[PDB]
Amino acid sequence: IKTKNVDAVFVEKQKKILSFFQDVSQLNTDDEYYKIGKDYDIEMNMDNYTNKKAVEEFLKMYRTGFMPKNLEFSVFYDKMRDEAIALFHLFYYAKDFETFYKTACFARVHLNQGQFLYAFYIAVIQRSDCHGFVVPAPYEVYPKMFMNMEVLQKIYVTKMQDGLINPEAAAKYGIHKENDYFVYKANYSNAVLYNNEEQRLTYFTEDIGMNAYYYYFHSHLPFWWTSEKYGALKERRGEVYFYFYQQLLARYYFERLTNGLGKIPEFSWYSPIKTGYYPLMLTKFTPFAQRPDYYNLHTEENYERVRFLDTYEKTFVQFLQKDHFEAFGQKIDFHDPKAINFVGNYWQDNADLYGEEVTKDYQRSYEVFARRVLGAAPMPFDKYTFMPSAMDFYQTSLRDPAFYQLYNRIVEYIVEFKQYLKPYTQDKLYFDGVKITDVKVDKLTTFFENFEFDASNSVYFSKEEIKNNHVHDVKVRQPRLNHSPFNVNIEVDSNVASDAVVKIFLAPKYDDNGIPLTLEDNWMKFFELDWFTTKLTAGQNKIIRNSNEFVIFKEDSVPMTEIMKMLDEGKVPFDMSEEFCYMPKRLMLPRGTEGGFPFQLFVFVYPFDNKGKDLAPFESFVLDNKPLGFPLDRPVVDALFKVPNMYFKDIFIYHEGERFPYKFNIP
Amino acid sequence: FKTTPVDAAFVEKQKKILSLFYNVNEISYEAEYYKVAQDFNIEASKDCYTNMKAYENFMMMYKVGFLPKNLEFSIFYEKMREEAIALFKLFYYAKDFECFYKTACYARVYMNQGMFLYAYYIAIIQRSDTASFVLPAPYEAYPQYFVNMEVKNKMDYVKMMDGCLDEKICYNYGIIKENEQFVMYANYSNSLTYPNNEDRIAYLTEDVGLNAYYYYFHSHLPFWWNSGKYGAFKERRGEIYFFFYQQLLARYYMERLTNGLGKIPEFSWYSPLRTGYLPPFNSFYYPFAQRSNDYELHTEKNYEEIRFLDIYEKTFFQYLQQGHFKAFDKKIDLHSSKAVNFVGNYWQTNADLFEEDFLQFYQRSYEVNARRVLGAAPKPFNQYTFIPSALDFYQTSARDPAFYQLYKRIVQYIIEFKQYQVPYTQEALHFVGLKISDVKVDKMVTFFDHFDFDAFNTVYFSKEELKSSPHGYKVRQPRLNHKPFTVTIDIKSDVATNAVVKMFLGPKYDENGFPFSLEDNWMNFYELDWFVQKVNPGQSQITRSSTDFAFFKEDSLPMAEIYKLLDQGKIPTDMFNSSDTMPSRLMLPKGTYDGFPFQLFVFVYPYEPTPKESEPFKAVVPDNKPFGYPFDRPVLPQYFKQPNMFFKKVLVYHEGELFPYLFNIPHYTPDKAQ
Ligand SMILES: *[C@@H]1O[C@H](CO)[C@@H](O[C@@H]2O[C@H](CO)[C@@H](O[C@@H]3O[C@H](CO[C@H]4O[C@H](CO)[C@@H](O)[C@H](O)[C@@H]4O)[C@@H](O)[C@H](O[C@H]4O[C@H](CO)[C@@H](O)[C@H](O)[C@@H]4O)[C@@H]3O)[C@H](O)[C@H]2NC(C)=O)[C@H](O)[C@H]1NC(C)=O
Ligand SMILES: *[C@@H]1O[C@H](CO)[C@@H](O[C@@H]2O[C@H](CO)[C@@H](O[C@@H]3O[C@H](CO[C@H]4O[C@H](CO)[C@@H](O)[C@H](O)[C@@H]4O)[C@@H](O)[C@H](O[C@H]4O[C@H](CO)[C@@H](O)[C@H](O)[C@@H]4O)[C@@H]3O)[C@H](O)[C@H]2NC(C)=O)[C@H](O)[C@H]1NC(C)=O
Ligand code: NA
Ligand code: NA
Ligand code: NA
Repeated sequence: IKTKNVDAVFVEKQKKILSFFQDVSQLNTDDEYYKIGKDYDIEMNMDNYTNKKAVEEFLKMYRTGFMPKNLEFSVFYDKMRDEAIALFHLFYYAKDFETFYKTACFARVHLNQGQFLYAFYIAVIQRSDCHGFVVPAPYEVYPKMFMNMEVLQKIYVTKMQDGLINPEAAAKYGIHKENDYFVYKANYSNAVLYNNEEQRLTYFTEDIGMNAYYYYFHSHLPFWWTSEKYGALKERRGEVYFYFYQQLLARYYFERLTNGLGKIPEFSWYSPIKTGYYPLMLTKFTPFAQRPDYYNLHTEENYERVRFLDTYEKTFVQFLQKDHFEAFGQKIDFHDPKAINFVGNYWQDNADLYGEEVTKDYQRSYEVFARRVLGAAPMPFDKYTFMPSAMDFYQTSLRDPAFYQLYNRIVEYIVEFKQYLKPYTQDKLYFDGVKITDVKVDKLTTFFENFEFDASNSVYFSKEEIKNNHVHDVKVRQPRLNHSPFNVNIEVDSNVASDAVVKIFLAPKYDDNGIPLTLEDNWMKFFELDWFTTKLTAGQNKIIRNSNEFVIFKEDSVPMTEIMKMLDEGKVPFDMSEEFCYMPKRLMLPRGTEGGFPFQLFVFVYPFDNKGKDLAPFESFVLDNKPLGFPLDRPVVDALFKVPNMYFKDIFIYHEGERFPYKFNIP
Repeated sequence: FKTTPVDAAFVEKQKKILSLFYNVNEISYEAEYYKVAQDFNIEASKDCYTNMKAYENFMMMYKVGFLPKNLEFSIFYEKMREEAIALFKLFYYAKDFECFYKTACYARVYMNQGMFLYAYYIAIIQRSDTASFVLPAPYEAYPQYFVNMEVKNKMDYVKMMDGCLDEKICYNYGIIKENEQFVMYANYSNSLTYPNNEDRIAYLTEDVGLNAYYYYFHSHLPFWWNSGKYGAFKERRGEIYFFFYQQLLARYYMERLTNGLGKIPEFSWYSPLRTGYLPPFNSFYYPFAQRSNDYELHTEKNYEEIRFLDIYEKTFFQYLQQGHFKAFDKKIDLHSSKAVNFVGNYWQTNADLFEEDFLQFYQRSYEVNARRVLGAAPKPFNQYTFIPSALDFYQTSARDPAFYQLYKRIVQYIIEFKQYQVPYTQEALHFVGLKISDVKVDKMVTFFDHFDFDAFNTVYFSKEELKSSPHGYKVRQPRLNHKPFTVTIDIKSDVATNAVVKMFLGPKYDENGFPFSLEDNWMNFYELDWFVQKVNPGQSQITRSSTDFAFFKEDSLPMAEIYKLLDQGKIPTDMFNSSDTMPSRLMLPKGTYDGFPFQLFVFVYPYEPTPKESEPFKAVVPDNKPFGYPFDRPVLPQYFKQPNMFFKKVLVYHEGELFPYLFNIPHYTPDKAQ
């Protein structure tokens, strides 16, 4: 739908990129990438990389040996990570497109496909020549990680059988051929297993968009890499960390509310953890590890891990006990809101915490080991051989209740810091002579709709079938949440011509007992929907803002084949070219109820720095230096806070149509 | 390599039996079984069965519906049990082989794969006309339970690529073409499946024959089936139960010994089970349930079952404390002969423990509940869909260490009762005018051997391919094995008599390097062999070859080789006479280069025949003597110094490589035993 135009030169480059996301598990020896790949000599091309040191390091490490082709790559393990990072450096410091391309061809040919794709996807994102380029949605690149094993197996069965043996029989199982695609209907995990109440939320926690979303978040801004590239953004890194989780968690909490599930559970490393996770997914070697209910974190195997983790926390508790201290070669003062940077970087243990370009093995990650122990897997066999859990991958992390429980813990500690900050005062927040006299919102209505994604990358083909470009294409379809578009009409009385910023937040109305929600202690349950600017004339004004224009969300990724068609028309998708790392639009609202679950909308209008000139979106945010999530980035005091340029509207989220996703999947 | 002749009527009937094990996971719309199934009108067939109540029962459950295809079937879940028992009764009461076969073709086509196989295997073993026919090995019928998921997966991929990407590359992943068929080399499991010392013995517990052996045990006498068929055996059923497990655990404890592992640990329902296991399997919907180390048995999900289990054992304690008590509508004394039988049936919750011809859904079973708690799965979704553990199948049970923990717990309880039995006196054991002067054994050597079987039944074929009854896909894995050896026995007799000669194998030392005393060692000996010799007065020497040992058998032949033998009017005679005994491969526990020390115990006593038992099992001594005599009960070790007894210290050596993996390395040629 929303597109953008592109010259034949961009087209050739884009198709070259996408060729690496096409048949990922296998090698076409006839194909151009293979000829290039097989014999390409990095050493002879040394002067075609910006950074000799990087390439040397790569050749060293590579001649030493990388991970093998049959294993499962995860970034959370040292040696694999380092291999990946070196490969990435290689892609990144390539002189030009051509060399980068030749470098990929090599790596595709010579290396573990998981490692390669991790590296490449990030390089494409992070390279400056490649800004403007497009990467396929992660569920197409790694489809095996966006579906339960039931479906995956059905796919393999159908392929072994070279088609359906009894079409009518297959239809009972949600399998049918549609033109030259085989289509699998896919149920969420709780259609087959309801082990605890968390399964109530599967349509969210398993939603291929939510998971892809987290995968983008990491890809844009990996914990091991410095934010150097982004210049000024670097000094805000910590801020972005906290914001991302605090937002995600708020959105998650909304889902919880509408399923009658309340606040996110706390755990202790010295105690068993009540909430299990039974992953219904596997790998060519092993199944993902399961965590039974009341799994005891404190066993022989974890004793040392727990020590480390306990210390990592106690250390931050000590920071909170002083207000000003020296850590990691910086001098920190918790009265300073800019210290959020340090705090965010502390918890993520990222490159910017130290002054470095990449993290080092001895700089041990709290998140890595939290994930590792929460994951409940047995100890890895060797460095390349471990039992995967959902927290070994960004594609799968959102699937485990424990994920939210972990980041909840971290975020909470970060707000323990936020308490140091002076609450915004009356006269910091006032917009003199402007008043929001009314807010009116359209119908807020959620629903489910079937969605298909191309899952072909999961299918293995034959020597003979590959040269024949024989087609066995696979689509997986499942109900995914969506909502109807809606308008927010804001009526404001500006005394005077002024330029304003309008901000829109969604928040809960009551807690799960009907206690109405007070800002004083519920400010962090506010989810930001929109940020925009408006000319405000004297007298009466009215802004109309449509949920499609909301800046914080994106449209669904277009499939590769569709992107591929658009390229022949000098076209490319807009949203995928620029706006990929945002939350998908359909998920903005939690699942409402047939009778209208109560939330509230917080509209806030405040003075914009004129510019004296015309305005464009991206730099317009950077010109006003308000902290992310303003004015709800720190504790509020209700009475000191409320003001005429604020408005709170009680709203109701309805749901229409079929309420349970499995009803779509009925034979 | 031994056979038995067979005529054309047999061959044709046999082939019919085997035809239903082809591509079990699918249907050949062109097969003969499919035409028979289509032609068979189940509602109009009341006249095919000798028991109309059983037919009516089936047709009733059938009118409401059975377990759908593609779900996992397990005998341990109530509704599925009723359905499977019902199907079995139809198989069993079919009046004729032609009626049996039509019914089997029907179920083959229209019923759940696992259910059908389950009942068909059993029916064949059980039916009068059909016994004496051969069955494919459990691992060739159910490859999915005998093949770890690394290989199973490689097989999926190979079939999807219709061969190999590039032949050299998958030589490196252990995949070979050999005679137009595929061979995948298979290793035993990591510590990511056995995450503790238990891994040391994966080569035993994952061993396909061992597992087959347990499945055959179940299938020969299902807990849910009364003993009516075996008449006077009914009296000895509980006694088998003890003997089977006692015996199996002995064999298992010997493996522990040579791997420095020591005594199978105790556990409690109120505490955590130390020793976890991650089954390398997945069903249609679910990966198998994992039990991590230090898994808490006592939690909300398991509370009510633990209450059940605890009282179940404690009431056995009350029965021991009283000695005479009215229980299960019998008045039972534990000094009685009938006691041993009772005890056994009590622990297994047999159909025999009650009134029952066929077990009532509502009679709660300690084994059933034990396996649910130790399996560590989430609670079943509905009653046709549960999350499988290794403890859900007899094919997979011997893989989970918790299995040996459970049954050792049972065996100890019965040994606790065995205090009530009267220890054998001196003249009781003393064979008058008969002495063993010497015993002599050949060198006892274990070693490893690759072994093949076709796993095609877990691989999927195209509409076209199925027409040929396709079976390309083989698993080659190193399995334990030993060289043949002979025992020679030197005897001096006053008189001509008939004697039974029994010889057992058991441990020599503690984990502390101390000699085991017999009072503590008797349960640790397993029977190798028994036979009857006419014994002449004067001095004689009896020789016995490991080849002729009563308790062990040759490997099964693949179904392909069975057919190739029928084509020339033969059958593999072990698959014929004795499919239900331990493979001879596993006769000796893995030795060492040192020689590992064990005792061979040789025992000669007077042969006093009784009318032949009609046997569900291992033909045992045609004696009024117990199973596993004279080790069927606690001993007084004085009474075991008799002249017709001989304890001989024996050392088991090993040859070639010490670990199975060294055999599945691409481009490494292993040290093979000679
Ligand atoms: C996503 O997940 C959902 C929920 O788990 C699955 O939905 C189930 O689908 C199965 C079919 O695969 C349904 O079970 C079958 O459907 C029929 C049930 O009929 C209902 O209504 C009749 C009255 O007409 C009642 O008698 C009955 O109580 C039911 O409520 C039956 O017609 C089916 O019978 C057929 O199969 C059986 C064996 O299963 C045979 O014995 C019969 O001859 C016959 O062929 C069967 O019972 C089940 O009802 C659904 N569950 C729910 C809650 O609705 C989806 O399948 C799944 N999607 C995917 C892709 O997996
Ligand atoms: C059953 O399990 C066993 C035990 O784990 C497996 O055995 C391992 O198998 C792999 C082969 O799959 C072995 O790996 C190979 O090692 C060879 C020996 O290398 C020595 O010399 C090299 C230099 O040549 C040194 O680097 C090394 O340190 C040793 O000193 C290598 O020659 C092989 O070369 C391959 O390397 C790369 C991958 O990095 C490939 O891309 C190349 O093309 C080439 O094939 C290879 O790395 C390993 O030694 C075995 N382990 C043990 C403990 O013995 C069995 O494979 C397994 N069987 C099955 C069916 O699963
Ligand atoms: Na928490
Ligand atoms: Na279950
Ligand atoms: Na054990």
